[PDB]
Amino acid sequence: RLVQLSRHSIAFPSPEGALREPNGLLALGGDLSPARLLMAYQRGIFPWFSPGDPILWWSPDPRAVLWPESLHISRSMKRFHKRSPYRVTMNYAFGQVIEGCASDREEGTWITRGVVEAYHRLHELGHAHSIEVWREDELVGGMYGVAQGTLFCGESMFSRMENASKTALLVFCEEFIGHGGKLIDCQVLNDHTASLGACEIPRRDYLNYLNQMRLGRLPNNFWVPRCLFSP
Amino acid sequence: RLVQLSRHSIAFPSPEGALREPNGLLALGGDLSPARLLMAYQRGIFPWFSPGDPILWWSPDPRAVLWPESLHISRSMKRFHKRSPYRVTMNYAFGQVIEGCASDREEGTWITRGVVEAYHRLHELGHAHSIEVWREDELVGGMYGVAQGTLFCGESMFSRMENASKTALLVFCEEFIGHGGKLIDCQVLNDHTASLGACEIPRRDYLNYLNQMRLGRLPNNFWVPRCLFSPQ
Ligand SMILES: N[C@@H](Cc1ccccc1)C(=O)O
Ligand SMILES: N[C@@H](Cc1ccccc1)C(=O)O
Repeated sequence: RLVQLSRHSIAFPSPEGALREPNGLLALGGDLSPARLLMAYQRGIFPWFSPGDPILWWSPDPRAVLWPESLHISRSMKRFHKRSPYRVTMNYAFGQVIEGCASDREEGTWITRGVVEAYHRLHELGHAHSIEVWREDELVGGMYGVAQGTLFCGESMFSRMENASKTALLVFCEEFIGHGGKLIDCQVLNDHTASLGACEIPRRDYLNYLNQMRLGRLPNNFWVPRCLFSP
Repeated sequence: RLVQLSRHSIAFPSPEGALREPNGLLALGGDLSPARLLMAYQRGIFPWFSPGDPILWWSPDPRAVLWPESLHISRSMKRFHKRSPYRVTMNYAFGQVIEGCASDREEGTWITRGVVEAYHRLHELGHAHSIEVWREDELVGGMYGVAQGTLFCGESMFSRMENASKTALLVFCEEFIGHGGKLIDCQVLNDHTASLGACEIPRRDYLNYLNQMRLGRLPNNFWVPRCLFSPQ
């Protein structure tokens, strides 16, 4: 079933044809052009591969996801955030945020220069966005992802100061569900993500939700760079 | 006559007071801030000036216009589109379409970094939209403009491959007609646009439509990013 793409076409096979093991392996090759990525996210597919490997495309089953309103903020964290030392912005510094996610040296190692450029382009073309957590004047955390209507595909988050991540995920969610936001894609469920409320659902249901929310919208100025949380 | 705009205000003078030669010259100055720009379109005035010159605002008489249903499509173009090698999307890459137009060099030359940013702001705010034409993984054509209700002001189009721009306009028009679209402003008629079916009407006539149509309303999600036409 595994299909190998080419520059000749930006078309992906159907998600349903993905492999079980590894879970979701749908295709390889192609490029990371704005067009190909938009076509991919539009069909519930996303790129993920380690450096040195050809571009690998996925559509796992089940699919990890997170309902905004179902975010789990610990008792200790609400106390922390009630007196948060951070300020949160939107699309003020996409480059630093994804560089942050790339830096750490864990699941962000896949984010190579090539990946960085590709998503930075999407951010400029207006589809990939970032939330920035600030401590004083320095960036200590944040997250970025690709928007798909009222749906948000979370690519990655990073932190250089205690509770910076959660702060972004926390505030983004309030801002998100307050303006029509309906869903966040986590791709594959892990520990940190689970501890935040991420829950699995069937791929078919995810795709069902996907082309249901991609044609929706949020306020015109929702992604306009601005301040999301400042005491 | 004529009029210098002020950073202070954001108001414009009556289009009817514009010059005859050069046809449309109404005012000069101000800036390209979202507000002033948007107000200009409301009033049937648009900015146009060569790099180096001060901002120039226009409202020509007659005004070039294109009734969507009257878009002329040659028989060989129909043949081609039927087996089209192109993909058409909406608001996938506004920045590239405008940059694509700012390179047409016949006269996309007026489109400076200043103009690109100005229209890019309108796009960020949801007033300026783009229609892209893709050949495989390459952007080979498109068009962008400012939405005015059910009226649509075409700013420019570009083409890097045979019939690329004609399919953009063809696919757009279908989409546009389908959901209430009523008229496309073409500003000043030119050989190409005229062959696609564009025509001239009086400025007072155009303004009339503009006022009626700016109140119009397209589906709530008409402009969200999406594919409009997938090749075969
Ligand atoms: N794959 C990402 C999904 C995600 C990114 C950003 C915000 C929320 C979720 C993760 O595991 O963190
Ligand atoms: N002023 C434009 C009008 C137009 C642009 C794009 C699409 C349709 C019409 C031109 O002739 O370049």
